[PDB]
This record gives sequence, structure tokens and C-alpha cells, in this order.
Amino acid sequence: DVVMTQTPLSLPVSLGDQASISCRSSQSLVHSNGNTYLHWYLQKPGQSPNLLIYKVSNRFSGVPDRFSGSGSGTDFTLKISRVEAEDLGVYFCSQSTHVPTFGGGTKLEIKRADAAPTVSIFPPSSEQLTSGGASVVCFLNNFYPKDINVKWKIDGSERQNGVLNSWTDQDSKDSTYSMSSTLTLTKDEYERHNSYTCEATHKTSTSPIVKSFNRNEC
Amino acid sequence: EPQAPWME
Amino acid sequence: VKLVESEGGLVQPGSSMKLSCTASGFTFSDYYMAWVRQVPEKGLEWVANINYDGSSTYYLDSLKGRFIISRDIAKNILYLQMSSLRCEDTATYYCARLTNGYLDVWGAGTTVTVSSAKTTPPSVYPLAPGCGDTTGSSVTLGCLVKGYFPESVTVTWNSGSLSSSVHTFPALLESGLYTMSSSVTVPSSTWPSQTVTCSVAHPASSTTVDKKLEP
Repeated sequence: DVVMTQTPLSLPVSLGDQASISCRSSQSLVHSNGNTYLHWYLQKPGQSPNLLIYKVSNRFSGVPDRFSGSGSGTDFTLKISRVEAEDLGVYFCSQSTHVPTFGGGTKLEIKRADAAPTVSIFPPSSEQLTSGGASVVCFLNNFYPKDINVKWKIDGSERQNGVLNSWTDQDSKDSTYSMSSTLTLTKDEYERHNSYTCEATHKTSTSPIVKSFNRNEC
Repeated sequence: EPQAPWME
Repeated sequence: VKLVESEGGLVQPGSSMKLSCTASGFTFSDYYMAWVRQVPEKGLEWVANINYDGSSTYYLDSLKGRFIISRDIAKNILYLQMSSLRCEDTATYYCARLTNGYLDVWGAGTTVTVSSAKTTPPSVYPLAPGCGDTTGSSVTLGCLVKGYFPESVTVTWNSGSLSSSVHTFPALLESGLYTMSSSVTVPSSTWPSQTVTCSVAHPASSTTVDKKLEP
């Protein structure tokens, strides 16, 4: 059972700079027939994998010369020169010399200047309330870096339980991320409190961004 | 010319 | 080019299902074919492959012969029969063309969910500014898609004609049902004067919900 170990797990790089990704195999990938069946694939956000490099160093049709694969035996490298934003995604190595297996992937992240989130809050819709549910939503849009914390307060008190946080992958259009934070309550609990607040801590600011509403004005 | 080398 | 997988969807544990994949644009019996699957958290796993005429196949050993890969050369179709499914078979399955040991064409992928739970369509709720908030030069609207099973849904805005400023957030499971959301931003002068509607398609329940956003 041949293990493919990729290094690093995530790689941040500036546009125009070079990225280098390592793939090691636990057994030599030189087949008895002399070929080395070591290949590289790229999976962009929301897409299927696509072939980038086959048999160590061969660029697939449509892949620019910026992408270069090298190595031998058990040690392989993918180098991407002059990184462009659309290069971002997960790079996987694969071997098919033996029973075929895949590396765990390396996520290429594009560096940009720190950008603050645009934060929006929404109360539960009357449609949802009509059904006994109450979700409060905060969208945090177009921020960088990806690390960000959202804290919900109900009548001033933090509520940890019932929160679903979901990040997008990185957008190649502007190298930013967005995330959705949803606090789901029952209508019963929702109607017993008035103040609903989402606070975003991100470091593009010293003080958290706060967005809030009062249920009675809604 | 294998196609599926490990099958060899 | 192109490989297109059949709809996957929900299957009860212990039950069986068959995926198909339709190939266009090449001499089908001139290429080996393969199935690969991807789980979140995570990793790709080779499932099976088949030679030109179908006389020789390879299978991931741990499948214990429960899966059968086959091809109809007269119809340009690749099949994966899957028997006695367990939760561990839940994944996105990709059809792929195999050449000299590498996969040089991949399908879009189709998800298969092995669960005893019932198919449930999405509830789709509007997300609009409320509560006496003021409004600037733009407005961010959204849709909250809650309570559905299995994955996946697709959300579009104005039948796809609004696309530039859209964010779609990955689904999360909670209490055995999925929740996801989508946001779009438009200039304030243009809403509500020029309507904005989110369309949510959920193949597993054969349902589409087209929710109009109101102030």
C-alpha cells in the first residue's frame, strides 16, 4: 500500500512569485517497464480535478510552461512560476505504478493585502417564523486573511450553541474569502429576547465590527 | 503501452 | 472531450445502486476508463478501472467485489454497479478516462449518500435588510436554504442572469439536515425596482424553489 505524502498542507504565495510543492512516495515509483507513473492534478474550487502534469514532468495540453514537475524515485516536486490568482486550489499528486493512490493535497493560497469584511445581519423571515423556526444570519463578505471569528450575543449574552459557520474557498477574482454565520433558535426562544448581535473579530481592525438589530423594530 | 501499469 | 455522470443521490444502507457515465468526443473503446471517489475530510480514492473492451477490470480490494465496472461500447456508456452499500461508500464519484496510467479527462462528479434518513426538500427563506436599518449605495440580499436532505442543492439568482456579486456558502449538516446560504449584492437604486429572485434546485427531491426577495 503505497503512501503519497504531500508537503506543505497549505502554501500562501504572492502573485508573480514561485510556489514549490513536495510529493514523496513510500516506495519507488519506477515501474519494471522503466516508466515513473507520478502525476499532478489541480482541483479548483467547485470543480473536478484536472490533469496538470503526467509521468513526472510532462505538461498536459493547455498547461502553460509556468508549471514544471521534477523528481525521481520517491521524491517529486511541482513548481509553479509567476503565480496567477486563477492558479489557486488544491494540487494532488498521484501514483499509478502500484495499486493507485493519491496524495492528500496541497492548497495554494494567493496572498493579497489585508481586507476588512463587509458585514450584514438578517433577522428570521416571517416565512420561517410561521413554522416555529428562527435563524439569524450574518454574512461576512470579501475579507482577507481567512482567519476570522464571529461571536453572537443575545440580549448582550454570548450564545455558542446553535451556530453554523461556513467559509467559501478563496475567490480568484479578488483573492478574498467570505463566510456565513447562522444562529438557529426556536421561535419560542427568539421571541423572549430583543437584541441580536453578531461581532466580527478579524485584525483588519483593533476593535470587533458589530452588527445588530432589535426584534421589536423588525 | 500498459494503460494500467500496476496491473503488471 | 466530456464525461457526464448520472444523478447519484440517496440510497439506504444495505441497498444497491448503479451509476452511469456517458462519454462523447473520442473513440470510447480506444481508452481504458476509471471511477474515482472523493470524500470531504477527505481524500481521493481509486475505485475501479476497465480496459478497452471490458475483458479486464481492477477494483479497490476493500470493496470485496461489491462494485462492478462495465461499459456498453454500443452506447458509449460506463457503469458502476454498487451493491450492499454502507455509510463508508458515501462520496462524490467521478467518471474518468484513463490513458497510460493517468486520468486525462474527468467528469463533473456525482454524489452518493448512503443513509436510512428520508429525502426532504429545502425550505428557502429570504434574507433582506429589515428593522429600520438605513441603506447606502448598494444592498446585500440573500437566501437561507434549510432543512434538506441529501446534498446537494444549486442556487442561482434571477435564473442565472445575476452572477457577478454572488457568494454561495458550503452546506453544513445539523440535526441530520443540511443548511446553506447564498448572498448577492446589487445597487440600492435597483431594488426593489428591478426584481431579485433566488432559485434553489434540489434534484433528490425533484424540487425547485424560486423565492422572490421583498422589502
